[PDB]
Amino acid sequence: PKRPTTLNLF
Amino acid sequence: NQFYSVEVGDSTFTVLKRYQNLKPIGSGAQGIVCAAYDAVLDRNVAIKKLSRPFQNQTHAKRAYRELVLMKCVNHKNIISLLNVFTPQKTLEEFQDVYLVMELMDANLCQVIQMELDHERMSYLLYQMLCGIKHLHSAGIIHRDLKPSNIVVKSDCTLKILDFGLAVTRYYRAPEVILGMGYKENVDIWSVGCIMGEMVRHKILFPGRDYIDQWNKVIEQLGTPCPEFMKKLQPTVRNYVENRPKYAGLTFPKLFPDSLFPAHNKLKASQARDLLSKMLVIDPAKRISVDDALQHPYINVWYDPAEVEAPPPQIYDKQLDEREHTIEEWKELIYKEVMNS
Ligand SMILES: Cc1csc(NC(=O)CN2C(=O)CCc3ccccc32)c1-c1ncn[nH]1
Repeated sequence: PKRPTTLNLF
Repeated sequence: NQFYSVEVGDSTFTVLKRYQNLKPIGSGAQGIVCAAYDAVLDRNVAIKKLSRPFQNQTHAKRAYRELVLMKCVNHKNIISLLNVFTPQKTLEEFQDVYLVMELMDANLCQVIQMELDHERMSYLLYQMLCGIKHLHSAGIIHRDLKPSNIVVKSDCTLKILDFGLAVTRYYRAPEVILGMGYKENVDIWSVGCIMGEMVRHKILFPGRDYIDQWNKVIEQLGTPCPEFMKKLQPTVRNYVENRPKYAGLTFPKLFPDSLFPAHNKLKASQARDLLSKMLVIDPAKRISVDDALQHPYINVWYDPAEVEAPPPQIYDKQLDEREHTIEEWKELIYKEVMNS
């Protein structure tokens, strides 16, 4: 139930 | 209250003073869109200037629908309208309409090309589905989902832009591209095109005419069942029935373990499974929004607040239906375009 908090749009 | 001008190509954007540093992030037929700083929220927003809102009756009906549709929806996975304004101060000189929306970092075109672990993949797809389901509950079937109108933030949140609808063909459902009718799970087809492409890093069904688009469908998914092909108008059928007869490549072959984070097997078979159910030519055999959300690959993320959230209004099936004069469309839109 702990979702990602980051997404590498870099 | 007070306005200023910024050029922006051949277009002039006259906007409330609180919106600053305008630069073009996209254009087309809907209208031109700039990113902008909102001084009053200290946040970046997107300003869309509607393309000739009152050129004719379809332009006008399309602008009022944009607005009445927007104010049927309120969800964390749907881009919300923040403000709308007009620089004109009276009904008879009114022409320009600006929509101000939430801004994100990027569309999914970036993300499809990278390489995601299961929680990000699964979590993006879960948010896509909560947004789609909220559209459907409001009476909105989108029909035009694809990577370019699904937008994302570097914190891994995601929103769906317009609805649908509104070159774009690759993601369109078979019932659409063969002129059958459609219901809710037409958007399910498109989620499988996005998801399948997220795993494979290329467009599932290319071409360049619908003709060639159908080819890549059958080449990969096999020819549909004979009963499905009766439902098709005599004309579409004759064509479809007389193409080469493929068995289909199957989902392990289309999407093997080699393509996924791995054990993690599990796990890839969960993703494979969902795709085997989403990418089903026949809408009557295809997974619905609900079952896709109840599916083991997505259902990890389940929150009652995000899934069961009812819309502020279910969209008026019709009026849809209903014509006005361009003077009477003006009145309805001006009414909104300063509606407090
Ligand atoms: C209306 C609207 C509301 S949010 C949004 N865009 C995004 O959220 C993501 N986004 C894009 O996708 C195009 C490239 C881009 C550059 C700078 C900032 C954002 C974006 C838009 C939009 N982007 C492109 N056309 N319209």
